[PDB]
Amino acid sequence: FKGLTVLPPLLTDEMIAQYTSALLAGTITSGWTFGAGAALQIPFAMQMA
Amino acid sequence: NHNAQALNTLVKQLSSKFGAISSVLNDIFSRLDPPEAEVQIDRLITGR
Amino acid sequence: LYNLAPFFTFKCYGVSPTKLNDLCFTNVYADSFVIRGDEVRQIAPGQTG
Amino acid sequence: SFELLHAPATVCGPKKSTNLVKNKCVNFNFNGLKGTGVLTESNKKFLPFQQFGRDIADTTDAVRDPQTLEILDITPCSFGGVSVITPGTNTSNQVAVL
Ligand SMILES: *[C@@H]1O[C@H](CO)[C@@H](O)[C@H](O)[C@H]1NC(C)=O
Ligand SMILES: *[C@@H]1O[C@H](CO)[C@@H](O)[C@H](O)[C@H]1NC(C)=O
Repeated sequence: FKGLTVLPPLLTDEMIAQYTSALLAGTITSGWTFGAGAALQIPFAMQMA
Repeated sequence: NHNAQALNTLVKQLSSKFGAISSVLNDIFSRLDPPEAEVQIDRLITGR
Repeated sequence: LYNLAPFFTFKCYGVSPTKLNDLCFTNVYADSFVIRGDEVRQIAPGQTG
Repeated sequence: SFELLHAPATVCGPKKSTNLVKNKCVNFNFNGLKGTGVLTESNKKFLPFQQFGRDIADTTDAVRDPQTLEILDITPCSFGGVSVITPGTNTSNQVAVL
C-alpha cells in the first residue's frame, strides 16, 4: 500500500442482527412494556386494539 | 462511494510534482547534490 | 575525463557532476565544437545572444 | 546533452552485478532505479516491448531485467501498525501486543 489501511468494526453483522432480532421479539411479544421496565406479555390482537 | 473516492484521490495525488523536478524522492536524491535536492524534498513534503 | 586538469566550465543542468558515476543515459550526444575563450557565456538555456 | 529517464539505456558507468533473490526483502539498484522491495513471480501478460509497468494505482509494479529479461514485480516488504494492550499501571505490568 501507501500507508492507508482500514480497521474492522467492533460489532460484526451477526451481532447487529442478533440485536435486531431481540428488538423484534420483544416488541412482538410484549408491546412497548419491554422498553420501560419489566417485559409483560400480551396477546397481539389486544396490543393492536 | 464517498469514502472510496476520498481514499482513491489521496492515493492518486502522490503523482504530482508540486513544482519539483520529479515526483520521486529517489531520483532527486540520486541525481542532485544535497544542497540542491533539499529544496525539492521540502516542496514535495509540504505538498503531501 | 577527470584526468584532464585544465577544466574551465563544467556546469550541469538538472544533474550533479559527482552523481554521474551512478547514472545511466539512454542517449547522449557528444556535440562538440571549438569556440573563443569568452563565448562560454552564451552556452546556457533560455539565454539569448 | 542527454535524456535522464529510466530504461531502455545503452550507456552506463562501471558497476558490479549480483544474482536474483526471490521473496526476500532486498535493497536493489536496477540500472539506476534505487529502491527497496521484494521480487516475486509475475503472472501478468507483459508484452515484449513493455520496459517497466505502472499497471494499477499508478505504482511502479514491475521492471524488466537487463540480463534475464524477466518480469520482476516490485512490492515493498511487509509493514504495519503495532498496538499495545495494557490492564493499567496500578494493576499489573503484563502487556499484550496486537
Ligand atoms: C546480456 O544482456 C543482454 C541484454 O538484454 C541479454 O539479452 C543477455 O541475455 C545477457 N547475457 C547474459 C549471459 O546474461
Ligand atoms: C490505582 O490503584 C488502586 C489500587 O489497586 C486501584 O483501586 C485503582 O483503581 C487504580 N486506579 C485506576 C484509575 O484504576
